[PDB]
Amino acid sequence: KVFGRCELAAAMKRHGLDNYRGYSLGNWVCAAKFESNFNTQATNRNTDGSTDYGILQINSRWWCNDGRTPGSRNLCNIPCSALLSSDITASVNCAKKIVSDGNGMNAWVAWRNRCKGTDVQAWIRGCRL
Ligand SMILES: C[C@@H](O)CN1CCN(CC(=O)O)CCN(CC(=O)O)CCN(CC(=O)O)CC1
Ligand SMILES: C[C@@H](O)CN1CCN(CC(=O)O)CCN(CC(=O)O)CCN(CC(=O)O)CC1
Ligand SMILES: [Cl-]
Ligand SMILES: [Cl-]
Ligand SMILES: [Cl-]
Ligand SMILES: [Cl-]
Ligand SMILES: [Gd]
Repeated sequence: KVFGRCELAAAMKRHGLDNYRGYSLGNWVCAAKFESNFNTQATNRNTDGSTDYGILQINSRWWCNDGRTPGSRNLCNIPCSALLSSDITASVNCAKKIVSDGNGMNAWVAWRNRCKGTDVQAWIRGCRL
C-alpha cells in the first residue's frame, strides 16, 4: 500500500506515535516519506547482507527475522515480511522499541539528514486530526 500524507498521519496518531518519547507527529511522517516514499512494500539491501523493510525501513540485523541475515537478532519477535503489510500495526510497535533504545530517532538516517532541525509540523498541515 502507498499511503497518502494525511491518511498515514491519522493511522500513526491512532496507534499512539504522536509525541511518543517526545517526538511530535510531523517527525514520524517526515521519516516515512524519505525512508520509503510512504510505500509499505519497500525493501533495500545493505552492504553487510541485512535488509531494511517497510514504511520505516526496519533493519533485519537486530529487529526482525528474514532467514538470511546470519547471526542476527529478532528483537521485535516478528518475520520481516509482517513489516510489509497494508496494516502498519507491526511496523509502529517495532518502531516504539527502536526509538526507546537510547539513540532516539537518529536510528533513521533519512530523519537525521532531512527532517531534524526543520519545520516538521508542515508534514501534517492541512490534515483533519
Ligand atoms: C536495545 C538496543 O540496544 C538493541 N540493540 C541491539 C542489541 N545488541 C546487544 C545489546 O544491546 O545488548 C547489539 C549491541 N550493539 C551495541 C551495544 O549495545 O553495545 C547495538 C547498538 N544498537 C543500539 C544501541 O545500543 O545504541 C542496536 C540495537
Ligand atoms: C557491551 C556494551 O554495551 C557495554 N555497555 C555497558 C553495559 N550496560 C548494559 C548492557 O550492555 O548490558 C550499559 C547500558 N547502556 C545501554 C544498554 O541498555 O545496554 C549504556 C550504553 N553503552 C553501550 C550501548 O549499549 O550502546 C554502554 C556500554
Ligand atoms: Cl509536528
Ligand atoms: Cl536470519
Ligand atoms: Cl493501518
Ligand atoms: Cl530522544
Ligand atoms: Gd544495543
